[PDB]
Amino acid sequence: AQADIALIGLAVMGQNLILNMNDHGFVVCAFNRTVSKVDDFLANEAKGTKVLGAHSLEEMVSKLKKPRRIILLVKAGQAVDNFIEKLVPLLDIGDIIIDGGNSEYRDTMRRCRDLKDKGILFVGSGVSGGEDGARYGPSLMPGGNKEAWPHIKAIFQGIAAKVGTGEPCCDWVGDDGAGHFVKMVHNGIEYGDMQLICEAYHLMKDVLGLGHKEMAKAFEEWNKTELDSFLIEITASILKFQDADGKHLLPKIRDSAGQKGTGKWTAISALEYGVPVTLIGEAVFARCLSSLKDERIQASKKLKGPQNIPFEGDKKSFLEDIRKALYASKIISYAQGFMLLRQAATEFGWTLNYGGIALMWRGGCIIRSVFLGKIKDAFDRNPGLQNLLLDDFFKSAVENCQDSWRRAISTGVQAGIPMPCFTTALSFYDGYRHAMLPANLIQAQRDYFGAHTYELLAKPGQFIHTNWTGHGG
Amino acid sequence: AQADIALIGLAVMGQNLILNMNDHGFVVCAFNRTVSKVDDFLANEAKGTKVLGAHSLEEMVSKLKKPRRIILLVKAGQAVDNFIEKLVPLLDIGDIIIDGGNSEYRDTMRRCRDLKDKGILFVGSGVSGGEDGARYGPSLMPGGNKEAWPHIKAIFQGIAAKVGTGEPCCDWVGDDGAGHFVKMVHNGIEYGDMQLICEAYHLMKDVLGLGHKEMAKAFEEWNKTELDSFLIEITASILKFQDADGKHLLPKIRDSAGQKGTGKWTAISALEYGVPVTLIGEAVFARCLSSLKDERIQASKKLKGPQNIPFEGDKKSFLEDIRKALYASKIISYAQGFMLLRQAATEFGWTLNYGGIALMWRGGCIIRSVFLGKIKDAFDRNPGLQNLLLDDFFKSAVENCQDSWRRAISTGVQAGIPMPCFTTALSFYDGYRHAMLPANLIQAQRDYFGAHTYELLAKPGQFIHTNWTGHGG
Ligand SMILES: NC(=O)C1=CN([C@@H]2O[C@H](COP(=O)(O)OP(=O)(O)OC[C@H]3O[C@@H](n4cnc5c(N)ncnc54)[C@H](OP(=O)(O)O)[C@@H]3O)[C@@H](O)[C@H]2O)C=CC1
Ligand SMILES: NC(=O)C1=CN([C@@H]2O[C@H](COP(=O)(O)OP(=O)(O)OC[C@H]3O[C@@H](n4cnc5c(N)ncnc54)[C@H](OP(=O)(O)O)[C@@H]3O)[C@@H](O)[C@H]2O)C=CC1
Repeated sequence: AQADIALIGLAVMGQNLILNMNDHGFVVCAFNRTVSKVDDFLANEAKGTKVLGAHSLEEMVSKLKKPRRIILLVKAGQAVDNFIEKLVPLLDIGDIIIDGGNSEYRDTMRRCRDLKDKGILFVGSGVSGGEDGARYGPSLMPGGNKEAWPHIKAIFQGIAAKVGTGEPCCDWVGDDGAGHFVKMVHNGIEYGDMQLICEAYHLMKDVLGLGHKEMAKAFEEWNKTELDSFLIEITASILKFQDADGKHLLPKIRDSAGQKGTGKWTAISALEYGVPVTLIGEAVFARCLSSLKDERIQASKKLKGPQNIPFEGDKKSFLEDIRKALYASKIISYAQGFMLLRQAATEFGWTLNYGGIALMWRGGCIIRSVFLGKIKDAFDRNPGLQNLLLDDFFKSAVENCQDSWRRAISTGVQAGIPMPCFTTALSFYDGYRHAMLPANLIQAQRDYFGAHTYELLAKPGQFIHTNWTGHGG
Repeated sequence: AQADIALIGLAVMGQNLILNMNDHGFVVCAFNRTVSKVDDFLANEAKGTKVLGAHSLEEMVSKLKKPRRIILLVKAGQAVDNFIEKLVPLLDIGDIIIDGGNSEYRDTMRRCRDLKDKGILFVGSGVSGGEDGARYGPSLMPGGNKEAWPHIKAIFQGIAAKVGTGEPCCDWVGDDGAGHFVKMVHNGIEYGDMQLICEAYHLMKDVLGLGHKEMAKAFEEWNKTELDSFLIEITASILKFQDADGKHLLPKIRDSAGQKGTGKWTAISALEYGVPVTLIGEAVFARCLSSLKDERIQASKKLKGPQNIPFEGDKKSFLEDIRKALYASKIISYAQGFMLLRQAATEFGWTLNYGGIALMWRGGCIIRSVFLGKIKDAFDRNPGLQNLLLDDFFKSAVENCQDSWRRAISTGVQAGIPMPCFTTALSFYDGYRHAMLPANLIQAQRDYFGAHTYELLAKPGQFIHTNWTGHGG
């Protein structure tokens, strides 16, 4: 009794969350497996604060006020499990472990269940924002065992980022893996937004022949419109940045996009649970494509492009078309993301508050934007909205953009600019608007070669198998 | 000693394979868990053949010539495992179990390994073709423990379908899950081909306003060109088919496409192992989209489409454009499929013979086509080809189609026809041809908000982190 909460894991993320925590008047006891790290932090970044250190897992446990509350901000995987094993013998029934690492929603569920019967309340939380966010106000997404929530509410919401009306970008997400499932869908969406920005970049660079200087200006103009977001803002900075030598740094960087795995999971989840989250799929795959750098070098030497027609038209107009095409496509993957969230909710029995989640992504996290605010009051006005595209704001915004959107894509297609995400968003949009789709032909084929049966348009329910093979032979 | 091989599982697929087997002069002993089924078959379909029945798993084992060879054509999952458990006590070291069900490549690997140390040779085989194929010549894809192969080679290749020069559409695929991994990639590709056919159907139906009668004729014309395939052929039949009442049956069928899961796995595998198999992804997702039937009904009432511009142009030309767009897109997903096959080969240590696999899909299976022949001699001429698009035939075929292809997609886009697969194939094509892609901007963003480091275009290898945040603050 003295420390309010413990944090294990002293890399920059843990470090900054403890300082953030301390600034809101919480005594935190630090610990790390390379114990020397605890000293180093106490004498350096945490010198002159109220944070205590522990040199043994056992004395860390000793410092805590009951219910003991300890946070793991350790590498996801095995590491988290090891710590749980060691922690459980020392803790009392009713104690709380939070895993803040980017964990697998399934590993979280398992752990949550497992700890319930040993009387230990487990919460898996998504943390977003990076070092900066960690330090002044991260976005936090806690889920797991709801009994832990009243014991941690004050800390998490206190250090959480705050939206303009002072609400925290943190609230209870739901049971077991919910917080960790929300965290990864956030990253899926993050991948999506980035690829969309790249596509817009690629069209103004190759079709419009803009230099990085003008392209930064155009993004900066765009950040004053509906597109106002952290990502459009940093993109304008990146395009302007000049290296030591005076020339722009971005053209020097190698185009193989890495990925630490979370985006991958969103798209795999959609595939497992049957949700058309096509834009995040294309975004993950566009990263896979860029990894085949040497292969694209070799392919560029021999695969021919379209005939070169120079762009004739008003650059200012096309620039505006690219803006609206980005915006409509962004609306589309957010509609795909929240329908994945709805399906997962249905699969695992979570009562998700989608306006709540919108608010949690409104600040702190990388995808923060004014856009998320508009999503929040769509679900406020109607919490049972099946799909974002049916809310009048989005239905109006997309309707309003579609001319430009189709123009932007036709030009790209003729010019040979790769647009994975612009094209899936439009395909999906046109797919979803259609009451009748050619899917009935798939059914006919499936029934024909594999006898799989089909149902009629009127009288859904009965499955028929036609004998196509011969009908008069 | 008397029967050459046993088959367990007497649904139509097992039934027909046993008759096929018997016709090639192999004595087969049948067995099934609802043992009554064995009698029913012996007195009915198998009456007057040489197939023996067994009424106990033990007497089935007794009838077999050593090395005992038994085939499971049972529902994939638990069922297969149950049978293995029961079989292993009765078998001798050196005996062979083949699982012909549509199994998980991972379950196959596990089983293959597991049985090795108990001295039982396991082979997992993919079987394709349906009832018809099962009866006269299926496509067969055996993998697992290579020691079983000489003992089953004669039967499998004997009942296998034969290509015009008499080679069997069956040869050893590789170790453990290989045969079962090839089987599922085949289905992935199958999903792909079907969605492409639907898209072509949708454009001639809505943009060209063709009736099902002309559309069948156009497909029938197309089946005489490079597009010559089983699927284009049955599609022409389906479009012509008239119901009892005299009107076309296809417009009566409900557009929710089912899926038994295999297509799903191909796309999940690509995501796990980092391969841009975008067309099969879009195809699986297009099935997911059609399942939201009631939702599309509700969306059709409120999401607006493009302005209605009537199609003005020559129908004959556009029809030809749709043909070439289908063909180029098909080339693209086959290039994506064989690069997935190459990566899996690299992941699990399989020495795959891609021309061999091309030959196995040349007859028997649903995707059979003249196209697969062209793929086979691409890999014959060069077995180490990294990607099909670099082979001069395909490089020429795509170059030759791209005008039409871009025309077809621009028209679709303006008209509002959903084209998931036509657009990913083009996106990917334009993606892969480009030596330099906007992926370097992702890297800049990743380094900026998450410190993730990046490497330079010249000097690959060194990872740099720039401090973007402030460069003079
Ligand atoms: N995508 C998004 O929206 C966002 C993602 N995130 C990510 O969350 C991540 C948090 O992890 P990070 O802090 O970088 O840590 P790392 O994954 O680098 O792991 C190092 C830390 O975990 C500990 N650790 C490592 N291995 C073990 C082990 N085997 N056993 C016990 N402890 C272990 C280390 O202790 P020791 O030093 O003793 O080894 C150290 O404290 C960040 O990378 C951040 O980018 C954050 C914000 C946003
Ligand atoms: N996509 C492609 O390219 C192709 C896919 N395939 C597919 O492969 C499939 C083969 O399976 P199919 O023959 O239809 O069989 P089913 O999946 O319908 O299973 C029924 C058969 O398996 C047995 N079985 C069921 N449950 C068990 C159990 N619990 N324990 C033991 N045995 C069990 C049944 O025996 P009992 O009657 O005693 O229950 C019966 O023999 C076909 O559906 C076919 O479409 C084939 C060609 C191509």
